[PDB]
Amino acid sequence: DIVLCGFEYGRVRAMRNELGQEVLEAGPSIPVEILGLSGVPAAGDEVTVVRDEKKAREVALYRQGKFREVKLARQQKSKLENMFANMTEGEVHEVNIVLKADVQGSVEAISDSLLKLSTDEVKVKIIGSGVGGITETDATLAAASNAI
Amino acid sequence: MVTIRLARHGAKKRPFYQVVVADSRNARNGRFIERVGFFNPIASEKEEGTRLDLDRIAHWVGQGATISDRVAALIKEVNKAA
Amino acid sequence: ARYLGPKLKLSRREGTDLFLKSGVRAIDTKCKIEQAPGQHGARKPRLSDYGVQLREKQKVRRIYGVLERQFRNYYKEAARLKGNTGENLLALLEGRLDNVVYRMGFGATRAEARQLVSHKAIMVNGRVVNIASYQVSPNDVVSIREKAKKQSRVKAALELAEQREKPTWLEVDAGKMEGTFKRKPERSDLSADINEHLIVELYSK
Amino acid sequence: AKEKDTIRTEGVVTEALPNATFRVKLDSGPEILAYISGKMRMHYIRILPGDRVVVEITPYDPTRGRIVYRK
Amino acid sequence: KIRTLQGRVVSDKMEKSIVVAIERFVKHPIYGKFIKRTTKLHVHDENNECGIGDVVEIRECRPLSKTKSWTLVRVVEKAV
Amino acid sequence: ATVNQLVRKPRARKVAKSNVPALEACPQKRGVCTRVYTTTPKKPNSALRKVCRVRLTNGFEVTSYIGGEGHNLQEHSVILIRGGRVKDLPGVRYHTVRGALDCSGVKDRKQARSKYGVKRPKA
Amino acid sequence: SMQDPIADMLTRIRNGQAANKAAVTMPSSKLKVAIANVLKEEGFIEDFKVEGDTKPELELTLKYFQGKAVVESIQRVSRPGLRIYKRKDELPKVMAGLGIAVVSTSKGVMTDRAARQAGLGGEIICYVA
Amino acid sequence: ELQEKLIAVNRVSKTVKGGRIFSFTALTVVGDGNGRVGFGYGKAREVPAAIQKAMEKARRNMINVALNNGTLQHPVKGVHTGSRVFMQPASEGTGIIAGGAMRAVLEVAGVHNVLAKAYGSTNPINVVRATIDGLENMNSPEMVAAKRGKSVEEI
RNA sequence: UUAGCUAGUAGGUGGGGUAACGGCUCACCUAGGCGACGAUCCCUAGCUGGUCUGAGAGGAUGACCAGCCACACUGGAACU
RNA sequence: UACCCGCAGAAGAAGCACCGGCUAACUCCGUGCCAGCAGCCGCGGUAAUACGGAGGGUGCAAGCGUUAAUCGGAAUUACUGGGCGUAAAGCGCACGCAGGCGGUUUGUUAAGUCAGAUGUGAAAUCCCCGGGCUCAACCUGGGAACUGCAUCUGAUACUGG
Repeated sequence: DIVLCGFEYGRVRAMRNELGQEVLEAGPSIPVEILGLSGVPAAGDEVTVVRDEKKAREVALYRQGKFREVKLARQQKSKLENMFANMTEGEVHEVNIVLKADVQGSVEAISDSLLKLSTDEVKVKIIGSGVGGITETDATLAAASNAI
Repeated sequence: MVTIRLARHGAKKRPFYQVVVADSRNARNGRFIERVGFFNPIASEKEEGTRLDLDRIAHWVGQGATISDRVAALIKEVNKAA
Repeated sequence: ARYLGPKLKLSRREGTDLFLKSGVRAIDTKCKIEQAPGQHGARKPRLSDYGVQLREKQKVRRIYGVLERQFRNYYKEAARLKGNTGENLLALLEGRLDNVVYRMGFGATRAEARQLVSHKAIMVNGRVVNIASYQVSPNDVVSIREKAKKQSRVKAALELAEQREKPTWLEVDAGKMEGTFKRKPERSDLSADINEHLIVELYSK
Repeated sequence: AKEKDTIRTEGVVTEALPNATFRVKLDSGPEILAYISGKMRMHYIRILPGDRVVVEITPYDPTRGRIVYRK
Repeated sequence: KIRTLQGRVVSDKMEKSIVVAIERFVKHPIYGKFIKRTTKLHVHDENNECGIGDVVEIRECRPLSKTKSWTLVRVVEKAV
Repeated sequence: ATVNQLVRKPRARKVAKSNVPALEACPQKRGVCTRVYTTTPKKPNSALRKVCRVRLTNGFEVTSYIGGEGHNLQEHSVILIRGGRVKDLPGVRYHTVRGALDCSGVKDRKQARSKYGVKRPKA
Repeated sequence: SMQDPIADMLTRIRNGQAANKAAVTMPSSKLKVAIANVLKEEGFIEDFKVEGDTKPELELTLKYFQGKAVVESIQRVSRPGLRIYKRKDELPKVMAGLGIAVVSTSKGVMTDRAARQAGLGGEIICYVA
Repeated sequence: ELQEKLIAVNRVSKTVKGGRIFSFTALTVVGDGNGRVGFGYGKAREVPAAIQKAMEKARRNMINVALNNGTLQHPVKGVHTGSRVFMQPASEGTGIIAGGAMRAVLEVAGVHNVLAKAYGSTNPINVVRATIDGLENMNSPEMVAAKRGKSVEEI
């Protein structure tokens, strides 16, 4: 069966339930870890299975377009919001950080708490939150701009 | 050893066999020594469908070449046809 | 895979009747036949050498209902074949089943004949052939199958056919709704204001 | 289409760079590279290194502007 | 069945061996000119009867050393 | 000229030097936006052309055009670039692929949409 | 130096012919005499003679038609700097057979046509039309 | 029955006190479809006067080529100023595969089956000049026989 | 914009060795062997049938199929 | 499963690029050296068929465009098949080793060259005429081709000894 989670799509390769390494069938009650999806989905969302994957490809790509359109939208606003070529005062000095957490649930959750410690004087911002581990383009990301 | 057998060419769902003499270890569609017949299982049978150079098959047997179950059948079938 | 839009536009652009309608009507009472489609139809094309070659190829394609890919492949085969390439191109077109069905008068148009073919109304040698581009051979017998024989389209189609010039290389029995592709048509059988060599020129450059 | 985020703010010619180029300092805040508008160049209109001038600035690049109003 | 080569002795220094050069003309694969090519062969000369400059007839045989797979058949012309 | 000469020194075809080396024989490459700015073009033209400097996944850093009217791109924007010079912009040898990755489509395009990453408008 | 006397022969013909000369003469040689033979036999010159014994001078009587030279083109093919040999089935023909190629075979010098018919190949000495 | 083909029309210009004077040039070929070809080139202030002057030139100044059943005798090379030209007698069925400038010449000439190609400058006036001369110097199985003084099989 | 390279090196005798010829190995002897027809050194690379292109000659190429080779985490080794 | 029969209704099935010249396809409105286009030339300051929208049209069509990539056109590395006075190109000049080439006659040789015979050049691929899947792609029989290499036997004009 083809499963679609958010803007991610794919066929399930295997199923894992808790300690149990393999389960053949899963009911509405007991939770089962899903595997074989294209990429790490959102921390949470509504998931719906489909009959065929081909029909679900355009839908998944459609959700990406909207999420990308709003991404560039929120990017243009924040930059234009100042309505001036620079900051009115001397808070321009900032610190950059690079974060990749193994779990998808944390990166969205703790970042909100990481924006709570932000102040007017020193501004901190997250760049390139990862789904897990570390990678070449991530270390390169910290190479261009000095960051932890 | 040396064996006489069917190397399966043709296309998907439309098998067509090339009868070949070869070292039994080589892959089925791989290196062979001599081609010696063919076998179309999908022939309309209005015309041909199975052709064997029985002279060279026997020559190779005479030198110890073995023969597939399926080629052993073809040979009995073709010997019956004429 | 088929041209589905307005048809008389095509005739109007090529400057000639392409027989894309039954022929029940003088074409000039259905469209402004001698004027191209569009805002600037009255405008004259001071037409380049490439232009005349293109339009001639389009003309033939639009007559037979063939899109570019298949038609190019038709040229390739005409070229490979022995004898004059230009003439070989027209033999190949004229041997198509949708075409032959039209020439025996089973269809009012090649479009209608093609539908007959696709919809399993045509047999070749008592065998059902339902692909339009099926190449028909000398001595073949194409027929309307029994169940399609009472279709009124076919009777009308045979009536109109009786009023067109009658093709030499086909023997048609209107009663049985069967007919025989006697031989490949010669060049001399086919219209003389087709300029194949232009099409041949277009595809060699 | 042509968006409309253009502006017409003024300023004063500062430098007399090469190929109808100037340092034009915007009365507003700073100065920009300012190049001479096609129109203006077609109608000649030399432009001394110290004139009040009108500039067309695309937010896209505030750093640059075209001289519209001759003097 | 006596396949054979003819060439001249460029070195006779070695004990019981000789170096023979076989020269031939060959059409150039691209530019058509006929070019000289040479093939030097280490050959066996038991008895060392072959002098440098000699023209000798040689044949191919089994390996006699790391580099000798040819032996002398007979001398043709000598001491030019 | 001489046969003899060619026999000593064969005809030797010149190796074509590429116009998009940063692509390294790939159809597109991905990269991060280093600077996003405007620049003026060469005689006889005049404008404020949108370009960006982009560090590619293979280390190369190049300037790339951002075609179309309007764009929402900034530093750290991850974009896709393709071959294609901008003639009145010397140095500019690549184009940005509108409507891929972080680069949005052109707003409100109706003609030539696919060259500007614009979906077909419901209608 | 004088390293190709056949090109020299071809050229003396070509130039005297171009210069509407009645005849041309050159130091002789068997190989020249063999070529002159083919030219005459195929009607590209009138006739020829060699005179002297110790320093033989060969003489070719040229041929003209409509106040035109019978010999339209005459070019060296194989040459000291690039020998050209052909097989029987590879023998060129000049002007689609209207002209000739002079070929040197194990059986002496003859035309492409002759050598072809006699199952031979050889060194392609020149073309003549 | 003579066949005539317009190969190229071009605008040149002459400068005087008052400014530029524009005129036109026309390059044409006439042929009898059976071995005779002429090319013409005319100049005039208006295009029709130029295309017409050229035909007039093309009709005289015409030459003969020794065709062979609608195809050439042997491969031929032609040359004139920038244009090196090359032609081959193809088998039957091929037709004329060639550039525009040459095709027009070969078509009106009656050369039914040929492989052609132009090298270097494709300047039409010199390309056609080079083709005509190629066909013109093209000799015939009979003349070489006459030349060589023998009517062997090669006749 | 690499001109010199080589001591098992080249050959000879004899012992050993391999399934088998062989500096394969060892001792002794001779002083050879390679190289501007490109050795040595440096860079790159699995080779072919064929594939794509070209009228051709060529140019480019070596997925899929088939033949040969080489490798099996890296370096080395032998046992059966 | 292929395939055959039956039922329902046009019913569930059309998009992409282009239209200044090269290059098939033209107008209006908007903009005004801006916003923008751009393979090459080159478009844009008030009539823009070149920008952007529209109507119209052209070319493709389950694809259409853009990018990347090889060869072609490119006779633009020219063996086939180019050049060096003034366009890129004669070393400032001479001597000269290696190398390339070498006047004319006879005999000899037979390496080059030429001829014939024999073996080999795997199959598949390419090509030709057929056969089989409704056609085509595809599959397949036979042929031709593999223009090459090698051995033997001859020919001796040309090149070499």
